[PDB]
Amino acid sequence: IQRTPKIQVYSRHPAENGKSNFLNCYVSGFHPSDIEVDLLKNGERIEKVEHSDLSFSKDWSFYLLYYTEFTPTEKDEYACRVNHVTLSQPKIVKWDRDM
Amino acid sequence: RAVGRVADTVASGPVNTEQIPALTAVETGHTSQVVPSDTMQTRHVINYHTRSESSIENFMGRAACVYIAQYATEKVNDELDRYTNWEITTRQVAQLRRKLEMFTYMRFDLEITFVITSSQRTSTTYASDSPPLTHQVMYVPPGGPIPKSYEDFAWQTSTNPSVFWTEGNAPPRMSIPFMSVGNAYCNFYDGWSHFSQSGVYGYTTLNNMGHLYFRHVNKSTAYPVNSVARVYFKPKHVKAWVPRAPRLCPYLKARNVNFNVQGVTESRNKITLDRS
Amino acid sequence: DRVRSITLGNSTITTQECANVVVGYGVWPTYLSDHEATAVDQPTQPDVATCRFYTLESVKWESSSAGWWWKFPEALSDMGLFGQNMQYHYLGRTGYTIHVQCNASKFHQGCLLVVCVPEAEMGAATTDHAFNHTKLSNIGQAMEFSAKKSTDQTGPQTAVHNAGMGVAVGNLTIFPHQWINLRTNNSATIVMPYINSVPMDNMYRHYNFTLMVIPFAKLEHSPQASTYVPITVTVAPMCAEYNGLRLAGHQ
Amino acid sequence: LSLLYHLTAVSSPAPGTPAFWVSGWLGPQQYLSYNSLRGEAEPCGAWVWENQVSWYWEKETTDLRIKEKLFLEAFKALGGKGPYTLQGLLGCELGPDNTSVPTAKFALNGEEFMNFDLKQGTWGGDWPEALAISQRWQQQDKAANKELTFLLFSCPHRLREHLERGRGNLEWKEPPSMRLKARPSSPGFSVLTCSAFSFYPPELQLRFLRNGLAAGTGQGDFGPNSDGSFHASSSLTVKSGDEHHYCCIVQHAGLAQPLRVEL
Amino acid sequence: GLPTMNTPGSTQFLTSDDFQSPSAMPQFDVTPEIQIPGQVRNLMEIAEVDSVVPVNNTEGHVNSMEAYRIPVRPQTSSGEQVFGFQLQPGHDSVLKHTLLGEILNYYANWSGSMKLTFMYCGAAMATGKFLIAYSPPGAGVPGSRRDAMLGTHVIWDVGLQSSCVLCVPWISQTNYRYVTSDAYTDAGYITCWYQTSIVTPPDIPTTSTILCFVSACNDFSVRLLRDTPFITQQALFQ
Amino acid sequence: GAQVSTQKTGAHIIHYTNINYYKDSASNSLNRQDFTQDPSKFTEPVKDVMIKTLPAL
Repeated sequence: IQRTPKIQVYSRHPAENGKSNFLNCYVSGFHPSDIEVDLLKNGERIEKVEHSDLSFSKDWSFYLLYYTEFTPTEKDEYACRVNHVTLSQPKIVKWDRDM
Repeated sequence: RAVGRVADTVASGPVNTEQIPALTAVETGHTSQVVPSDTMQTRHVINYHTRSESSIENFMGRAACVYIAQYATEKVNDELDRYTNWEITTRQVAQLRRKLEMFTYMRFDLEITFVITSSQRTSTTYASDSPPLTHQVMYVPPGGPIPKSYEDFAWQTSTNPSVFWTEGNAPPRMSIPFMSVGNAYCNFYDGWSHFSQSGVYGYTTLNNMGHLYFRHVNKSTAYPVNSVARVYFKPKHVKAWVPRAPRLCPYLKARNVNFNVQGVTESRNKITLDRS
Repeated sequence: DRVRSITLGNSTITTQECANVVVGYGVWPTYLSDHEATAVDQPTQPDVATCRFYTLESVKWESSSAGWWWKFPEALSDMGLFGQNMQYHYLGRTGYTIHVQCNASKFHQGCLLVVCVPEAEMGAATTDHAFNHTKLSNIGQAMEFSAKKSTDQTGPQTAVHNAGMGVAVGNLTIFPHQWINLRTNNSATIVMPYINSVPMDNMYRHYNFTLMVIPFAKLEHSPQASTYVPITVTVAPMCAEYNGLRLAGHQ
Repeated sequence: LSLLYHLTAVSSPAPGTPAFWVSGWLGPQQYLSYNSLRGEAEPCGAWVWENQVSWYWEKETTDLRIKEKLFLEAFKALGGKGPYTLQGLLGCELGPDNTSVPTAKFALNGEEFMNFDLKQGTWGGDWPEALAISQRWQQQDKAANKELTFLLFSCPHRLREHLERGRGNLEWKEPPSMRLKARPSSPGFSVLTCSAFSFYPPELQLRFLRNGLAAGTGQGDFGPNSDGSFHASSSLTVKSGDEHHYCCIVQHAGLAQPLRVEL
Repeated sequence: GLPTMNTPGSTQFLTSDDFQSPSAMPQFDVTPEIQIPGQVRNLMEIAEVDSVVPVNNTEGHVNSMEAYRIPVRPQTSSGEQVFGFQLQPGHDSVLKHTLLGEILNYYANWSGSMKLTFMYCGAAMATGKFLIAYSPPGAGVPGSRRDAMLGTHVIWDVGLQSSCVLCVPWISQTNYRYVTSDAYTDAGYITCWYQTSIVTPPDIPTTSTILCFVSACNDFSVRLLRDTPFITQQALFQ
Repeated sequence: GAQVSTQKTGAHIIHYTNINYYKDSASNSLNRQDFTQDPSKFTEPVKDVMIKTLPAL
């Protein structure tokens, strides 16, 4: 009666530099009552992050999309940090520019 | 003497005895049988009263309303649809429920009578010639296929007992035998439904009498009417067991026995009486 | 006379200040007859392993106590082989012999009312909310009433002047009952037969009857007297028999 | 294509969050949102791009106030101390040409436990928690007839009201952007990736080949985006040599050929 | 066919008739009845069972168990009044919610004699005597114990047998009385007075408790069914 | 069948005829004339019999 989520980090547009891109972070396969998703820029909390409508898949497991309006360059490395009732420490997943 | 007649009073005189009829012990859980010819001097009085009005047959044998079903000849809302249903229960009116809650297990036949009245719904005009309405009351046992809507396959009543009644005649009436699967209707049930002591709690787990579906046989009218079918139950051939104490706090729900707390009785000023 | 000795199985309850022995509705507990039974398999009948006096835990009577209740057969769910036969069997059928006992003194005063209510279906503490089963009755813990109303979210309504059933508590005397008056009485013994609409019944989903002990005249004494008077309940099944043997329950 | 509702109600919600919320999905993308903190249903500005004048959206709002009370009167005949998250799947799918097939499933604590029947009963399950809610829900005497006329009469008529209204969303053919990149790894192997970005149809089968022979599909991942578009990924630990021959033969529903991409 | 003639009263629904009707489910096999203990064949069997009378219902005591406890204590001067109420067993606030009053309130006429049992619940060392009197309704309420000894009464001595029964006899000019009482069929007054006092040895609490008990004798009778003025509703209970 | 039975009259031509017409016992009229009773189950539920004129204890 307990599930551990799965983080999938990816971008909407290909990472063409200069213009703003969208980092769509996908959390799926989790059954708490409450989950806390946080988007990060090298340890800096992004203030303005837009929330999608929280829903569930066909197997009664929730999924939620978080995204930001980020500018991809070489030095701008990003991460997703999620908080659960199962995992004590918030799980680190580093965003790779190739996906 | 005949049965049902109350007992007479024998003539008593002055006594000065070792016998103490007036003294007893309540602690033994036993009602004293002290007739008035024990604590005073009485005359011989031939009592002629009977207890006919107080037997379980005559106490219950008067027909009481149990449901008020409403259904129109034109959909207005889900509530005023072309058809309506009713889960058969005697726990929705407050008059008949308090009588049947005086006994724990009852066993009786039934006699169901419908008083059906239609009234023409409020519109901007009412001038229409209509033929007399025909109502259908279909009784669905537990497990039967229910009608989804009007013009259903299931209104053909291939095995379900039904009644058809045209307005203006006498009210319909059919008799229902004793219907339970046990050996008496459980008016109360201090227990749960599932074996893990969870689920629903109370008397609703046993009494599955079935449903009852109402509709108009006529396809349509010129202007919509609203029919109301009151259902009357009369218990006949009644046996009862284990008399409960009569309920004091008024009811709140139909599936529960829940209540707010109340006084034991009404109040008064003081415990004494103070006139001359 | 005032003394009475009760022997069942390998136990024996004696008393020297007894009122009498009220017995149900005049019916002694027997076994099930051949012209009434439904289940076709041979019933088991352990006559002395389960028909004996089990003694529950004692409760403290205070001057502010409202009352107590136990629910049967669920109150004896672990007392010996009566508990084990309830788990390995689907059906069961029994009568009881409830012997409540409370001695104080000739200097204390008070009055108890001991009732066995068949199927005391209790209302809820807050309405529009069904309650837990562990607030109705634990296995042997004496569930108790309260003076004022109860505002529990998941419990029964324990206002003692309505007796949990929405009924006047003064009218609880048509159920088989006795009184423990500390002036005269010392114990109260009730024999209850099997009362149900079905000849046998499962012993976990259904409480057959509820024993209630309600103090009407409150306990008063001098401050120098014995402050602690206990009440002890001693229940003995009678003519127990079971059917439908399967694995250990009770889910 | 199918209309679906994703009902969820929690017993003790986190503060600042709704205790009940709806997500309506016309097939694979969302069209309807609702909660308790604002008390009305709104579009996402995605499917209709119009405002219906109190004849279409005003009845969807009143419909889900009924579903909120049924989903908040549930604990309320649950007598456990633990919190409860009640879930519900509601809607219908289209049949061969007519005669839509409905569906109605519910889940308590992430496990399916009841499902409104079709004949009798109106709700049912073998779980002890399923009979408690089902007896509680039909106590309001009309909610059981409300959903009987819902699944068979209104939402299939709403579906044929939607079967010819919005056909531009049923032709979303976006061929994706496909960029073969690579990373290094442990000595002896390399890690290859081929990815696809921001495509509308939900079908994409991407695999890896050695020279002209199939070498595997990899670990295929999926995720939608903020605009009705999706995303795919596929990785494999491959050899540190022969990276100039691994080809990605992959079709699409917005494409008529399985286009080859290069390193 | 047969020449008939429909009398007045055809096609009516008198709710308390006695007619046959066609069964809806023909040839139904009912389940066999068994020997369930405790059968009721008459409601007067219920009304012959005692139930404790809430005599101390002065507000706010109806919201506790103190409504049943009638206090007695050692007096200074004798001949005081313990309690008292009118004998309206379906209309008086003291009696109309006991087990007798709930049966009586389904009917409109009642007849017969009544019992009143008084169980003294004090200590086992306390001793007292009481005068429990009934007064027929001619002259008004007895204002003293001197006025109460002229009626039907019994002098109770406490001891081992811890309860005395006052048996209220049926004295009336009519064969029946109305349940909802009126002026014509008044039934009288029940008072109870200190005969001597309560005398106790030291180290015993002062206030004690008497429990009343009302029931019906073996010549009780009811008549003319009705509904009770106790239970109300505004809508059907969902 | 012609179950002629007596009528309910007062105290100090009175018969009535009844014919059952249906093939079920549950279609009959009520049994209004059975006044048999015993209150000893509820007033005297005691094992040892208690004589009225004796001490109870």
